[PDB]
Amino acid sequence: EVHLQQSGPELVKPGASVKMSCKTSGYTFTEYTIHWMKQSHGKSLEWIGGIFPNNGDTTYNQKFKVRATLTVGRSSSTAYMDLRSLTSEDSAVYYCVRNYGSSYGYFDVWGAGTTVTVSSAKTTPSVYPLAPGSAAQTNSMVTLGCLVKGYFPEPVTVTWNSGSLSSGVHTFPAVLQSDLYTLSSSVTVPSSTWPSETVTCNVAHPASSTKVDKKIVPRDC
Amino acid sequence: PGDQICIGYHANNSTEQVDTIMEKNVTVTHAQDILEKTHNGKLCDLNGVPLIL
Ligand SMILES: *[C@@H]1O[C@H](CO)[C@@H](O[C@@H]2O[C@H](CO)[C@@H](O[C@@H]3O[C@H](CO)[C@@H](O)[C@H](O)[C@@H]3O)[C@H](O)[C@H]2NC(C)=O)[C@H](O)[C@H]1NC(C)=O
Repeated sequence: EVHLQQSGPELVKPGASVKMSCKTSGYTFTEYTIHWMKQSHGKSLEWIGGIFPNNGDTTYNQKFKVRATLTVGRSSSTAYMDLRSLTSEDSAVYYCVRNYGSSYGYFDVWGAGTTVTVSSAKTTPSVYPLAPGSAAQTNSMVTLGCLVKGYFPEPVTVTWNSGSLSSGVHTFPAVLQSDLYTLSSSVTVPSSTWPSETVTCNVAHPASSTKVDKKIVPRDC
Repeated sequence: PGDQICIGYHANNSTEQVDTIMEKNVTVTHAQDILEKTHNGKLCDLNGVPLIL
């Protein structure tokens, strides 16, 4: 396959430097130029640069010439990018992408995306189950929930029953509340299944090495 | 003693040689090579479009 596995989301103090990596696999590293793309959160794609592994020739955008540095580890079958002296500006997502042929080519295989967060803030969640009101029931289907509040930085992963429930589930985007992130999830099961069925909320926050589980217990009344 | 005019033809420091039916290696003042003998030793894209198996 043509998979591009890249580095994990990162946080950098303003003024510091990052080095996200992209590991190539499934094709011949040395036959295609690898490139980097920056996407300002939900806006527009910007081209950073390109590097051809086989001899290490680089091609940069005007904008990034200074702050960026593409490098390649041939034995490693790996492309690296380095961003030096960051600002709020650079807080966005970075894609390691394989472009097909040369100067006049299309980017066919796009990597996952290493997402960089530039803030002086410290690494910080708290999980709360959401059982419905003691005297109210939504008819054929019961909506259940999970609340993640006060954490930094993004992101977090929310699962229901370790992942086996993937149906009625909505995980809403996080929001900024007193300079911390907060989000919520909503699993929807048939009224008969609950409270008989074990509904557990599985939340993970890598940045703090935290993994938490919360079971939805009906309203003790 | 007297004014004169001469008819003559060009010559230069050229070493370029050329061949004919009756003679080989004829140094000549100007010649045009019409045979391309070099390539980039690589497989390349053709006018912005290959499938390499
Ligand atoms: C025009 O003159 C050129 C230069 O003399 C002729 O080319 C030369 O031909 C000689 C043979 O007469 C070549 O010698 C050969 O060299 C190889 C090298 O491995 C070696 O095995 C022997 O010494 C062999 O005789 C010489 O390399 C060659 N020079 C060049 C630069 O190609 C050419 O033959 C002449 N053209 C005509 C129509 O006579």
